Amino acid sequence: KKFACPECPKRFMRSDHLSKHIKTHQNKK
Ligand SMILES: [Zn+2]
Repeated sequence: KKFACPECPKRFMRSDHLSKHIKTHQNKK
């Protein structure tokens, strides 16, 4: 699939890993 992180320009053909990647992207403030 055509995945794309809204926080970075990097992309991953998989979505499972995108969960851990996008997770760290956000923080609890
Ligand atoms: Zn990202």
